[PDB]
Order: sequence, then C-alpha cells, then structure tokens
Amino acid sequence: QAVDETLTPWTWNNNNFSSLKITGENPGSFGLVRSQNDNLNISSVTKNSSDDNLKYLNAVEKYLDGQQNFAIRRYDNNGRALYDINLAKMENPSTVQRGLNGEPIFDPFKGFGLTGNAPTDWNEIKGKVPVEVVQSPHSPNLYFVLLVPKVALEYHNLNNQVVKESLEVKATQSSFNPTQRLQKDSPVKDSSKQGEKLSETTASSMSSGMATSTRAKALKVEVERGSQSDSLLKNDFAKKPLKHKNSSGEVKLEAEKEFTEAWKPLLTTDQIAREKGMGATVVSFYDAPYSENHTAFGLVDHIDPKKMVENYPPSWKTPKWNHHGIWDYNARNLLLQTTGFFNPRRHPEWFDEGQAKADNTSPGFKVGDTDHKKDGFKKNSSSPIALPFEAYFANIGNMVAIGNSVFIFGGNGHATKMFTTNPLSIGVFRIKYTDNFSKSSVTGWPYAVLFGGLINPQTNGLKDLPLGTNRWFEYVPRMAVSGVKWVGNQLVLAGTLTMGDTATVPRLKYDQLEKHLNLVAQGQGLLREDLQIFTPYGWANRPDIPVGAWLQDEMGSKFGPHYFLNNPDIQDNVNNDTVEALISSYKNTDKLKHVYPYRYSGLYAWQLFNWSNKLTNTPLSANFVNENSYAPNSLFAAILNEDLLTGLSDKIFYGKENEFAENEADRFNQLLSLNPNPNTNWARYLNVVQRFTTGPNLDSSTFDQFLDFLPWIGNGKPFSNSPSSSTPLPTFSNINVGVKSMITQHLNKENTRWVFIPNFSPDIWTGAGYRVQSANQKNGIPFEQVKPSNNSTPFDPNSDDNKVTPSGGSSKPTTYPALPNSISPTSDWINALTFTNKNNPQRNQLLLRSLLGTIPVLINKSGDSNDQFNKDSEQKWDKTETNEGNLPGFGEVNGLYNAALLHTYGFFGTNTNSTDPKIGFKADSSSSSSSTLVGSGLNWTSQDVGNLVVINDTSFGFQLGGWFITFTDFIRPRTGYLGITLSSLQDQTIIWADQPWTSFKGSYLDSDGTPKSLWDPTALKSLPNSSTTYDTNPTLSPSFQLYQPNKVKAYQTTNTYNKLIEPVDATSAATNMTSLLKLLTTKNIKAKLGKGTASSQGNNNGGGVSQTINTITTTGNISEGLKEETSIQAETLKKFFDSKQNNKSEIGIGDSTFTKMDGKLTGVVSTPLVNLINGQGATSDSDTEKISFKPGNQIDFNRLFTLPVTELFDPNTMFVYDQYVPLLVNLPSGFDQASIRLKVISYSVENQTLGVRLEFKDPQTQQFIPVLNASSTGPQTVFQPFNQ
Amino acid sequence: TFLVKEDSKNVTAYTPFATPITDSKSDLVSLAQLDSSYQIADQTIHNTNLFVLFKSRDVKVKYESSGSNNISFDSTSQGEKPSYVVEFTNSTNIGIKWTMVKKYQLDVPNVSSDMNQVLKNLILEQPLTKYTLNSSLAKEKGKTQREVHLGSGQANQWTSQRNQHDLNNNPSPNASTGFKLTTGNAYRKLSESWPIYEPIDGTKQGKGKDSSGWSSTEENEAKNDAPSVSSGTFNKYLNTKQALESIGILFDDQTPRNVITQLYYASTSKLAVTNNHIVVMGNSFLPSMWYWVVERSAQENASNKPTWFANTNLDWGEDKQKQFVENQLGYKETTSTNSHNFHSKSFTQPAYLISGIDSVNDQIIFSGFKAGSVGYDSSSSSSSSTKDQALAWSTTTSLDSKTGYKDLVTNDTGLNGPINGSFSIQDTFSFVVPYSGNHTNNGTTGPIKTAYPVKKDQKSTVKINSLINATPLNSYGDEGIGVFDALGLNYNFKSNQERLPSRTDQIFVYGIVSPNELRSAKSSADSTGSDTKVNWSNTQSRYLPVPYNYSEGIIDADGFKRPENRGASVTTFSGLKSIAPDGFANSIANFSVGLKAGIDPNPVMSGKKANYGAVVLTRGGVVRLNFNPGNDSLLSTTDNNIAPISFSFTPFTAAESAVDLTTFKEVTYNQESGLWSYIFDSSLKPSHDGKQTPVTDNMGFSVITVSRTGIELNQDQATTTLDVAPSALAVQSGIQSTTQTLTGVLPLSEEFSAV
Repeated sequence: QAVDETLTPWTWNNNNFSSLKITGENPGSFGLVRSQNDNLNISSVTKNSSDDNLKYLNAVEKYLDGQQNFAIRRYDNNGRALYDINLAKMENPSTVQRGLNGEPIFDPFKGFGLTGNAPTDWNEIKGKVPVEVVQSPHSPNLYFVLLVPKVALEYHNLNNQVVKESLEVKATQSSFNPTQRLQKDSPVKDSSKQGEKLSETTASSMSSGMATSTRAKALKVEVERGSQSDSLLKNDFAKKPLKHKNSSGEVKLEAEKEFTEAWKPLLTTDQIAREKGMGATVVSFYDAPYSENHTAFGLVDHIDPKKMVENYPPSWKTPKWNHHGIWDYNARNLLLQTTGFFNPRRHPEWFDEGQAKADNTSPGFKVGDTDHKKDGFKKNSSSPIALPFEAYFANIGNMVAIGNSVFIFGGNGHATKMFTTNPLSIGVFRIKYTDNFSKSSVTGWPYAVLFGGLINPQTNGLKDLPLGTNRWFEYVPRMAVSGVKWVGNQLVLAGTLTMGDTATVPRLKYDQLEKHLNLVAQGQGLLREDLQIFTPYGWANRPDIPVGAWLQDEMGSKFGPHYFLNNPDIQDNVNNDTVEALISSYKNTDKLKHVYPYRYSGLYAWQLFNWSNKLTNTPLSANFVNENSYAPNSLFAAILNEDLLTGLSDKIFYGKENEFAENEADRFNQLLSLNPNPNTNWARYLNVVQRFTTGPNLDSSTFDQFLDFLPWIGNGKPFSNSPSSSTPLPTFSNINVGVKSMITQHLNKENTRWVFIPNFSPDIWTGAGYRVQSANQKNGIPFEQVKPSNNSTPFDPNSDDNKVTPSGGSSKPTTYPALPNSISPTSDWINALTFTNKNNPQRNQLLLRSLLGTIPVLINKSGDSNDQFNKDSEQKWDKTETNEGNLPGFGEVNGLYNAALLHTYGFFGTNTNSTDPKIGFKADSSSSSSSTLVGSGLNWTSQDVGNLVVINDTSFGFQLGGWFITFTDFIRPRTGYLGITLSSLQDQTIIWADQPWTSFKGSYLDSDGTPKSLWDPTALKSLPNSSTTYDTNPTLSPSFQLYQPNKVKAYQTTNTYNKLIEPVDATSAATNMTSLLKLLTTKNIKAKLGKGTASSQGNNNGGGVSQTINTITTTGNISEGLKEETSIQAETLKKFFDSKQNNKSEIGIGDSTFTKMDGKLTGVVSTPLVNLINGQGATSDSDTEKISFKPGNQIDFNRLFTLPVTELFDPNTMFVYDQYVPLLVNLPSGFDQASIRLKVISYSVENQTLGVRLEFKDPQTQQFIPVLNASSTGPQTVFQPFNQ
Repeated sequence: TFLVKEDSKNVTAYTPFATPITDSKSDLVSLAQLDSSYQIADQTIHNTNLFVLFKSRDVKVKYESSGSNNISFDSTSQGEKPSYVVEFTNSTNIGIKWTMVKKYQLDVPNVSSDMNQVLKNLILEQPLTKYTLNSSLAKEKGKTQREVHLGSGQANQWTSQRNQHDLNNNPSPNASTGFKLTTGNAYRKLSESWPIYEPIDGTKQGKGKDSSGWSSTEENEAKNDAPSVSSGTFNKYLNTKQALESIGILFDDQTPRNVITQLYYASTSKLAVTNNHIVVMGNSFLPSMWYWVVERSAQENASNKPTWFANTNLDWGEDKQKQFVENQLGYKETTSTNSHNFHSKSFTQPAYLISGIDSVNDQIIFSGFKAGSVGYDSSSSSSSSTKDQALAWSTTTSLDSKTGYKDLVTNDTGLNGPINGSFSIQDTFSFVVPYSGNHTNNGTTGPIKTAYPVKKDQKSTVKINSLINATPLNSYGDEGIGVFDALGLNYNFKSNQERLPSRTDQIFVYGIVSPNELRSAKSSADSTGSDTKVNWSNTQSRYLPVPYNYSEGIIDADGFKRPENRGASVTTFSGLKSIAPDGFANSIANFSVGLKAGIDPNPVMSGKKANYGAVVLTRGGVVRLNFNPGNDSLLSTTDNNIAPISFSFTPFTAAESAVDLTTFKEVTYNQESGLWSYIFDSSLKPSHDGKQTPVTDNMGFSVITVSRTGIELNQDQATTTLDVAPSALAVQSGIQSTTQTLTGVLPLSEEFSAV
C-alpha cells in the first residue's frame, strides 16, 4: 500500500502522457511509474513453428509479469508521493458501495465505503499497465484511467520474425535492384476480342443548330437493366478489349504467388474482442488523499473492437470496391494498381489477414466473366476493414471527459509503429455513464463520419485541401494525435492528419508502365511515400476514360481525340461558333452517355484538381476520390463541438443510402446525395467540427514564400538562398528565379494587361527551366513546339481535324498561336492553373515534410571515384534556359527545385560539411541518362508528434520531431498575423540519430509561462541487427523508401526545356547505377556527408530540457508583407523577409533555448504550483511554513462548542466565519487575515463534531490553494468537544 | 399557454404539460363572422395579442383591360370574399377565449394608367411545381445577337457592321437574346387561366404564350398524354393538378381560376406586425406583385389597398445593380402604339418570390428571391426578328473584372444587352465573356458596348411587353451560360478566385423596412391616378445560386472546368439532370422560405442595443441577415472588397438537404435560448405525383435547428466594428418521424420541448 521507491516515473511513446494535473477540491498529481531493472531478455520466451500468436503473447505477458512492475502513484501539490497503486500487487481491492440514489457513500476522514469485493474481470485486468488518467468535469473525487497489455509497450522488443516489417531486405546476393519487387510489364490489345470496342456515333442530333465539323464522332456508352435476373441488356462501361502480359505467366496482383512470407497482424479484431486479457480497458475510480479509505474502484469497461467495427460504414465491408465500380476497377487492374478505396495492398494494418488479401480479386462484386453484361452485381464479402492489434493500440490513448462520459481519441501510433508499417488513430471511443454512475455503455466511431461536414469557410489558412467526402465514406481520415484539451471555453483537437492521396492521381497511357516505374511503385504499395512526384509525359489524356475507348488510335498518326499522350501544347480552341459542331450535339438520357471529340491535356495540378477529393464551399461534395495517404501528410488542429459530441448516439445506424449500387443500371443514374431513411442517424455525426487549421493564415504564392523562410534543421540555414553574380537560387518560391517576364503575350494572345497583377506592368518571374526563342523575346512564346508520333512530321494546323465550318461557312483553325513560358515542376502561374505545378495540398505537404526535414532529392551522381558532381564549372544558376542549369524536369519532387534543395542540404559544396561531398544531378546532352531519389539524411517521420499543451485562454502548441509548433491565433484570428510560431531543436547528436524521436521524453507548460520539452541522448536505439555478416544495400529504417529507376533520352544543348524531356525503358536500368542504389540506405548518406559516426563531435551525453522562443503581442505580425499596392503579395513578402533573414524571432521563427541536466531523463510529474523532473526537486512549501492547525490541548472546547456547529459557517457556501480562523489556525505576526479561511468538508450536529480544510491566496497565481503542511495529516483536520 | 393550430380553422392554447385546455378550442373563422369557406393562413403574437390572416378558397378576382376598376372581385357569383387580418385579444378573467377587437379587410390594388398599360399585355409563367423538371423549365434558344441585329445570312460581317449598331467591340455575335415563347411552360395573361399540365420538355412540348394554340389542340393532346386519376403514358406532359392545389392555386372543378385570382390568393400568405403597422406579403411558391400594408388605426369598415412592388424602388446595394435589374425588364422607347412594358413606364422589379415577412423591435424584415421579369415580343407580323421571343440574357461579370465584390457587381458586363456565350481559355472553357470594358486579343480597342436586342429600323414596329417568371431564373435560354448562372459555376482565373455574381439571375433580395418608409408605402397605396413610388433604403441583394452539388455531373465549382462539362448533357437546361433530395424535382431554380427575425439573447455592451439577426432558409443552405441595432439597419463594413457583411450563407449536409422545403409549416424562435426552429409537416405534400402516382410518403414531420454562429456585433470593445458576416448553422435537430401526424411543437423551456 505505502510508497515503493524502486518504481520510477516515465513517459509512454504512444500518447506522451506522464502525469495528470488534478484541480478543484484537492489538487496534486497522478503519474505513471515502472521498475528500473535492466537485462530484460524477452527472447528467452521460445517461439515454435507449430503454434499461433495468442499463446505466445500470453507466455510473453506471463513472463513480463515476473520481470516488470507498473503503477500510478499520487503526489501532493509540492511533488511528494502519498500511496503506491501497483495494481498487480495491492492487497484486497474493492469496488465502492452506493446509496439508493446511486451516489458513492463517503465521509472525507473515513473515505469511501467499500463493498468488500473486487470489480468484474479482475483476474485478467490485474496484469495490464495503466497508461493515461483524466478527471471528471462535474463530479468531485471521480477519475478515469486507461489500462493496456504489457506488449502495448514492449512490442518493439518482441522478436522480429513474428513482429515483421511490411517489406523484406533479404541477402541481396544477386546485387540489389529495387525493381525486383515490382510488377512492371504493360497490358496489350487482345488479338481475339477487338470487335466489342465502343461505337462511333453514326448520326448526331441537330438541336436546330447550323455549324458542322469533319472530326471523328463521339463514342456511345449505353447501359440498361433489361429483363434477365443477373444480366443487363447493355453495359458499355464493362467492355474489356485489353489483356495483361504473359512474361513467365500472366502479370496481375496475386498475393499467394508474391507474398511467400506474408505479413499479418499480431491478433485479429475478433480475437482482441473475445480474449479479454488482450483488449484495452478503461476504469472509473475514486480518490481522496488524506482519508483512511483513500482509493477504491467504480466501473470497468473493455474498449471492444466490435463496438468500432460494427460502427463502420457499409462500404467498409467492401474496401476492394467503390461507387464507380467496373470501368475504374478494370483501368486500375490493367495499370497494375490497387482497386477500391482502402485495400490492404496499401493499408494492411486494418486487415485481419494483412498482405494475404493484398490483391484485386473477389471485391464483394461479380467481376471478370466472359460476358460484359454479367459483371457488376453484389455478392458475399471476405475482406472488410477491421481493427487488428497493431492498428488497435494506435487507436488507443488521448482521453478527455465531457458531462457524464469519457472519450479516447487514439495515440500517435508509437505503441505499434514499425519502419515500413503505419498504424494510426482511425476514430474516437466513448464510455457513457447512466443511473447516476451506477451503470455504463461503451462505443466508438471512425473519423470519416465525423469530419465529413468540413468546408472551405471553416479555415483561415489555404482552401481546397483533400479532406472532402460524399454519401459513401471512401475518404478515410486517420491521425497521429497530439491530444484533446480545453482552450479556455473551446474544446480543441490536434496532431498530424492523412489527406486523400495527392500523388497517384495522374494515370499512365496503357503501354508505358516500363518507363515510369516510380508512379506505378507508388500505386503498388511498394513506394510508401505521399509526396507528389513529377512524371507528366507518360500520362494518358484522361484518367477516367472507359477502357473500351483506349484502342481508337494505336499509331498516334490521327492524334486520336478520345485517347492520346498528355501534353498541353496541342489542344482545341472551341470558340463562339465551334461548340455547336464538335460537342453540344451529343445530348443523352437515363440510359445513354458519351465520350466527347474535344482534345484534352494538362500538368500535375490539372490531374490533381480533376480527380482528388478536394474540399469545396459545400460538404459531401467529392464524387471522385483516387485513394488514401500511406502516412500523415498534413498538420491539423480543430475546434470540436462538445455538446453535440455529448448528444450523439452510442450506436450509429446506416442503410441503403450508404450501400454501393447493387447493379450497374442503378449505378448509371447514381444520385450523389440522398435522403437518410428516417430511422437511421449516420448524418448527425458530420457536425462535430466548428473550425479547423492546417498552417499559416496565408493564401496563393505567399504560402510558397513562407516555405522558403524557415531554417532546415539539418544545418540551421534557410531555404531562401538569399543570404549568399553566379549566386544560388531558392527551392520553394519563384521570386527572383529565371527572369521578369511580361505576361502581355501569354494566352492565345487573349487579354493580358490589368488581368493578373495589382499594377500597370504585368511582370511575373517565369521560374527555372523556362522556354523562349531569345532574351529579346522574353514575353510569351509563339506556337512552334509540334510533336510527331514517329518521325511523322508536324501536328498539321489548318487540316480538317483542326478546323470547323460555322454558320455561313467562314472556316478558321481550332489551335493556339502562342503558349506559356514554363512547364517545370517548380512552376507558379497565376494566369495558368493548368501549367502551374504548385498546389494547396502540396503547400501543406511541403510545410509538414520540410519541418520534419525529410523531403527527398533526385540524383544522377554520388561522391565516389569517377562518379562526382561539382559546385564549380558544372552548374550555371544564371542560365536556367539550358541544360547547364541542371533542372531535371522528370522524376522530380513537385512544387520545389532539386538543385536548390541539394544546395540547401549541402550535397555539393561546403554548406553542411568541412569538405565538398560531390553528390547531385547533371543534365547531359551526349547520351541517355539514369536517375533515382534519395532521402535528406535525416530520420524524423510525420507520426513523431508529442503532447498538445495549452498556453493560455486562446494559445496552444505541440512538439513535432525536431520542432515545437504553436497555433497562437486560431481561436481569435487577426489580419496581418501569420497565425503560427516555430522553435527548432539544436542538438546534432539527436538530429542525426537513426530513430531520433525515441530520445523525446515528453512536453509540458512551465511556471515561468513557457512550454518546455525533455530530451535524452542516452535513450536512442540501433537497428534490429548490425547487418550480421553482409552489406545490407536495402536497410529498412524510418526514412528509407524503394525509390525506382527513371531513365531518359539526352537533353537538348539549347532550347532545352521547350519540350518535356523524353523517357525510355527503365526495366533494365539498375545495373548501370549501383553507386546510387547503395545511397538508398540513409546510413550511407550520413557516411558521405560525414555525419555517420562520432565524427559529429560536440556533447558526449548532454541530455536535459528544451524551451520555445519568447513571445509578445508583436510576435508573428507581418502586416507589411501582407496586402498589395505596388506589386504581387509573394514578391512584397520576399522583400519584407530579405531585410529580416538575420532577425527571424519577431516573425515567430528560430531555434529553441536549451539547458543540460546530469543522469537519466525519464519524465516530468506536474501540478498547478510546480513541475518535477523524474519526481526530484520537491520543496518544503516555503511560502506557507508559518501556517498550521492548533493541536487538541490548545483548544478550550466549551468556548467553541457551547453553540451547535450548525452556525459556525455560512450555509450557502460552507466557509467558517472569519473571526474563528485564528481561533483554529496559527499564523505569523502582521499576517493578512483576509488571505486565508476554513472550508467545512463534513460534520454531525448530534456529535458536535466539525471537519475542515484550509484555503489560502497563492503568491504566484490569482487562485486559492490548500496549505499542505498544516498538520501531520496534511491540509484536512477535525475539531470536537473531547468525544472523538 | 401555447396556441397551436388544431386544424385549418381551430387554434387552441396548450398548457406547458402538453395538455389541451378545457373549453379552449375556438373556431376563429366563425368567431370573426366569416363563412366556413374561409381559413387561416398565418398567425402572429404581438403584445399577447393573436392576429390571423384569413384567405378564402371562394375568392374570385377578375381583370379587365378596359375601364378603371381593372382588378376587382367577381361578385356576380358570390365570390367577393376578400382576405382579412383580425386582431384577437384575450379579454376575460384569465381563461383562454379570444374575441373580436379589430378586423381589417385586404382589398385588391387600384391599377393606375401606367400599371394598366403594363398589365394589359402582361403574361405570367405558370407556377413552379414540386414535380417540375429542368427540361420543363428549359426554353428553346432564341435568336442570337447577330441574327437579331444583322439578320440572317450576314456572317463574317459582325466586325464591320457592329459599329453603327452601338455594339462596338462586342466579342459575342452568337450571344443568346433570350428564349422563344412558342413552347414551354404556359405563359398566361392575368385575365387568362393557367393549365394543369406542365411540359416535360420545354423545348418541344407546351404551347407557351399562345393560349389560342394551346387550347385549340395542344391542350387536348396533353390531356390525352396525362390523364387525371395510371392510364397515362406520360411522355410529353405531367398532370400536376394535385401539386397546383397543394401549393395554393384555386380550382373550378379541374381548371384553375384566372391568374389575377391566383396571384391575389397567393399574396395573402404571411403576416408581420408592428406597433403601428401590419404588413402582408405573398408566399414563396409563386410571385406576388402587390403587398398590403395595414394601418392599425384604420377604420374597421374602411378599405386597405396594397402597394405594387413595381412602385417599391428597393436599394439593391449599388445603383449599378439596380440598373442591371431595371434594364432587363424590356425596351425603353417603345412608341409602337401602346406596346408599353415595365421598363418603358419607369417601374422597378415587379415580382419577388417573398421568402417570408417578420418584424422585430418595431422593425419589419423581408426577404425573398427576385422573380425574373423581362420583355417579350408580340408583333404577330414579314415580322419582327425577335417575334414570339423573350428578351432576356445572362449578365455574369467578365473573367478579368477587378477582384472584389463591389467591382464584380459594378462591372459593366451586360449593362444593357447580351454579351455571354461560349469561349476557350487555355486548357478549359469559360461561358462568361473573358473581357469587359476595353480589353482585347491585341490590347485596348475601346469600350465594349451592349444594347437591347431589338433592331432600330423597326423601333416603331416592334411590340415589346413584359412577363413574370415563376422562378428567379431571369433568362430561360437552353444554354451554357444560363446553366452556369443557375448553378453558380462561373469563376475568374486570377490569383484569388471569385464567384462571378450574376447581377440579374438568382438574385436574392432582403432588407429591413422602417416605419417611416412603411408609411410612405401606405401613401403610395392610397395614391389615386398618378402612381407614386416607395423608397426602401435598408435593403440589399446578393447573387444566391442553387448549389452545384444538386445537379448530376457537376462535382465541384472552380475556375478550371473539366472538359466533360462542355458536353450537351450539362451545357443545356434540357440536358441537365437533377439529383435534388429536398423534394424539388428541379436543380436549377432556387427557392426560399421561412424568414423569422429574432433578438439575440446574449449580453451586449451597455449603451448598445441587443443584436437581432434573421435567418432565412434556401436550397442547400441557411442565410443569416445581420443588422446594426444601433441604427436598426443592415450590418455594413467600410472595406468594399469584403462581401456585404449583411449576408452569410452556410451550406447544408445530407440530413438538412433531405428535409423537403415544400413542407414548411411553421417557424418558432426561442427568445431566451436564441435558437430558431423550422417545423416541416410532411402532410403538406400533394396527394398525387406529377405522374399521377399516389404519394407514398405523406406521413411524418421534421425540424431543423438554426443556431447563431460566428462573431456578433457590439460584443465587446474589440468587436464594435466587424469584418466577417455572422454565419448561421443549421442542424437536423433530432425531432423527426414518418409514422406520426404533427400537431405542434412546444418551446417548453431551455432544457425541454414537447411534441
């Protein structure tokens, strides 16, 4: 029962909890503690070949019950421990006895009444470790605590052949080649099935029009239900004239021939529900620090996985399928990509069978039969979304209490995250209490049905992020959660969030998979990366064209209007007269649809905008959702609607309004919104968010200008490049990059004076890799960029396919006379939303991954012998019109500039190391060339998010890897303020570690008014083995990826970027590039940058504390960089930043302050007066030493108790009258008698006994405190007339 | 003490225990000595006095082109049953029994000479129906600008010939001039009668304004295709008799009564009260040109006459917006012999689909959609180029207009005439004209001119007259621009994207009217002979299109348009497909109902009057009207760029959109709570479908909770001046049922309510 000093306070990685600050009637701390003993040999528990995970996990839990102890001790408001609470070892525990009104029976000096018997489920609960604690908002002395199996901590220490990665490194004995895991051969036309292709429209309706055209007519798509039971009469979306390659048998997604040692969860969602020892548990309990019966239990609830999985939407029973079905399914399977919306090929963490169901077959629907009319009907399902062990504990942690209920928002995932596997919080649980806390109920729901009410008006940051959904919840939001807290009157949630997939939205032309390996690998689950990768030349004209149209021009000699190569230079002018001929004739019905003769193409932002799940003005407004992100790729914070969260039902009911279409004829007229069938309640849940935020209160190109301002944590230098003509150029923004171009000759020459800029002269910086005839012709470019299919001569303007006859026969050409000056992935075009490559999703993805410091770079050359790339006489920043400026323009990370990113990282030149590492990229013109991506050398990842801490009534922030981030203005916005402030870590011994977040020991608000964070350079861990006996060219680690070869033709020596750089077969390329394939392992990047060993020097240990920069009402004011009156907002913000590169602290950007401490850092314990590191540094209550209760021999009882005790206090508030305070409490001379009084806590008039607690004005805070030293029994005492 | 409408004639006070009071059921229609044919329309409580609006189904109004008493009740067949507003006071020893106090009879307007000239040739589109189709709405494209101006067979001469036509620099010769009236929805004169059949397709079916043509054979053919209870094929027409009856059109056996009678009986719809005035306006379903203003001191036996909305010079926010609205009414210098129209006789917008009427703090607040009214030709012969054609055009702001709301709305684009059509921008299309003012493909060439689509050589031989639409859609042209305008799809390509306000289509009218200008309105109503105008200063108008999410194919709204959006299946009204779940059969025509002003109960700064904001329902979202109680005027901010603060549109979700708007029964405001409530009575649904199938879901009720949100005015020293419009928030409250017949909701208390 009493305190044991052998248990030491600690922080759990999954929630970063260490202690709860108790407040109200008796303040103090609860905090987690564990046994300090080393030599924990978990590998002594044998795993055989003939047994399953469950009896192994029970043997590990039983073994760890011998090797380790855990508890939640209470401390006073000065940091001093009271009682132990080792839940596995406490003697004769009990639940609390109740009155007939359900109230717990209580009297403060006696404590609670105990029933004399333990709670339910006590034999299986007692082994679990407590990991989070919270206090009731409305009920006194009432608390909740969360318990989990010991493997929810120790999972990282269990043996690697059961706790596998989602990928394997192998022996690499054939030499390493990352294409060996990739299905890569392209599909082909079926030599026996050509005749079923979509028909050309033989006659087209006049509609009383007059214009005419010679171009090939629209394709029909006919679909109708017919009279047969399980066949339509027509179903033209189901047509399938293509088939796969037969390279040593058929190429298709087929798990049983590919995953020979398939990854699967530790336990299934059904096992965790039935095996009561393996589920998480929340219990209510009661505590009183100075009673005889000081602690006892309330109620026990299991956080049952079936109460989450039976609350998933109907579409989550068929995650292999989506509401477009058959045509999308076939286009995906032909391109060798995932089908559905949340399939286990990308997201196995939520599936009971993991990689064993990572295939396109058996989608819950009839598909693949010999007749196109037979496909597209509902059937039985065998691979639904679940909640298996790894995802389950990431869905646990981050508690809050509201009314007669308590919630669980889930963790950051560091209960169960591995290097290649991403368990995350997918929803929220609730426990609700009934009959005055005599009874309970437990439930939970996924974030998809909660966040679906999000809209563009609900954020002061960027618009159009991929956070939208529809009547089918195929957008699946999940978070690494920082926490949930009260920010003054408003309840707030924070963390990092998954968007929809921004990267794989563009889709390949059917034959070209052999030359675009990264885009297919990123679609295959092989490249688990969410950053957008530039690949434009191999994309089809349109992602959504039905596959029966793809064969309409195999030669390319007609530039087949319905299906062709994506390039924007060669597409229609459809003017005042033209639309009535080429497209407005094809009217259609309840059983007919069409594909139109319009030529269509665009760059990455066109593809992304067209088929990503962007937010709009309306909610439920995303009828296309390409896929879901592998890991969190956004910051997040939001205001959560606490009374609506209190008022939502436990059970969620869906119906036929959330089912996918049962047949394709009902899919043909598919309503995007429909009435809930009024017994159902699913649509109520959408309104739990009032407001949200994602980054700075900035808009358009201004957000890219902010991206350049922050320092890179690998070296402390800004991405801006302006603090030092042959000088280098920035990576994210476009200001001062290339040349000032007059846009007055852009468009079809159509209208470009006062249109796009706040000033008389329309000057725009054209960016890197731009196209011009000459420096004298820097304004626009004329049409000359024609592309053949073979050597087959020009695109042929003024030909009959490029003409129409209008009313009165006055024919004219349907093509552009002039074009935009740039296509490069760095492009910013205010005037051209289809040639711009920057986008609002990418602006937020770049913000997060440049904070985490792990944006990759594109390479041709390593630092090795004869391989080297140079700073001098090999790069020309002033000549970005030609190959000597070394812009890749293919395989590059979107929105940014690679050579500038390489320079800011210091991969070439003396920027980051004492000698030139000579790693980089060069655009050669003499021969074909090969390329691949590599990491920055840093190891942080987007799940590395720590405690949400609330600073005051409107300001809050959190730790995020090497940063602390603050959302200072989100609750009460202002004009001219950026709304975010940031502090960087400084310690290179943390920043260059191989799993760096394991050194963070928790974050807290401190008594001097600053948030602070704990760090320990001794807490880092190596990789699972030392590579044993061989060089592991692939080394699985938290910043590794299987980046594929991209191969390309020679760059032109002049006019280099006037056309896109042409790709070639990459399937054999890996043998030509071995020096780059070795640099895929991030340890070799550290070795070549000089960071890989003790060569970093500095502190040998030096653990301790970190603190955010000082702040005032002026901090983050940028009102002179906002607005416009003489130029464009990003350009004046660039002028405003360039005088301030030496003085970033007034912008709210800079390095943290830091202080060292000796020994281990394990965790804080916190209370309203003080914070104690490791629980050391406790105090004598030095402000209150002179204050004490009078002892029983100093009281003359009949002087007090001649009057009944009924009138010694005010009945409306229970404080004792002022004159009787010095009659019961000793106080020093000259003391302020108004600063202290006594509160009655229990009494009985028939015994004349009065029980009291004292309250005093804290010198530090505008609030009352107890005086802890006031007696040998603490702040509580009793007085009675000699009758005790 | 909760007075609840027991039926169409009985109102009874319910105790807070949700129990009727003994001997409290009262027959108000008989209590007011009005025959049983009367019924109660709307009731309000003001100083614990219950007022009632009585509208009878026996009323019959006749219109005569000749004479003075042009609009008068048809007393020949005992049809002189004008509508009454009756003040009822509880006058006893504290037991609920109402009594006559005053009884004001609302009389038909007196038509001046100018209004007479306008109404003689005026024609009203048949009312919007619950079961109405996009295709139904759709009207075949009219003569293009070049066809109207230069004539036929004048191609490639635009450039040359445009100068003398005061159309200089005009970049769209193929710009629609309107919609042909030869087909579509039935356009009938006031003295005529609407049909019960709505054409499925308004490009092919229906005979439009040709009443003689419709009645000759097309009426019989439509009757054959669409019978009245099925046996009908329903391939060209829909028999919407049941829906016409439901939304309040009077019927003689089967044929509806005359249009003047229908308009009057619709105008007797709602009731807002003041300590000195009582105002009555029309319902939301079909327009209402005239609204009665009642002087509470007027004699019991005296006559109360309304004011023509045409005589109410509303302030649309900008003189430029007002002239936009004015210029589409019709040609100005008609001078044929009598071919006068609304614009020619100098009258403003004549028809509003009044969403609702309410009062607070002695101030009256009104809101509603601007009902489209435009000129049309009635030459009947050679013949006019524009013969049998509506003269309307979309007025969307151009792509290069200066960023900012003010600039947007003030943009000269379509000042006088048509300029929009089809255009190409980079890798996408913009139906909006890319240029305005003096902007072109080679520089600056001079101002862009626009003119009314009427040939000048025929200035004396073109007979132009006005019409009134049944919906906000001013221009019915089966065209892309039209659809875009309807759906709110028009966007600029600049750095900061903006929705292009269609200054003359889907316009949303709202404001607060003060007692002085109400007295001015009453004086206008009293005016005899010369017609006198009414000035409403504290009013505003906002382009409020239907959400694009209600139309199949349109996924999002942005400057970049997906190429498939150019297809005829989304370019035209007729090709458009509706996925509207709010009980409407259409997804083009917006519709508003249920304005209820309320006092903000939250504390306010001392010396500052308490906030009162009004909430109005629309298609796919709520609208909050923000007012400055310090001046009792619309909330406004100094920075022009900012959208008028007075306006705030918050979209709905699946639960709110599912709530039929055709079933709005009553709206109650909880004064101490500060939360609205929108009672929807499913029972209001028509008996039979538009295809004569029985309605299977006529049972149930639902409510929507409208709660204030955002940052309010005069909250604290720091919130004395505002920049962000307070925004409402609608949530499906949780009071829903399908098996029950609603009788009334009781705002029992803060924490409780009864059903």
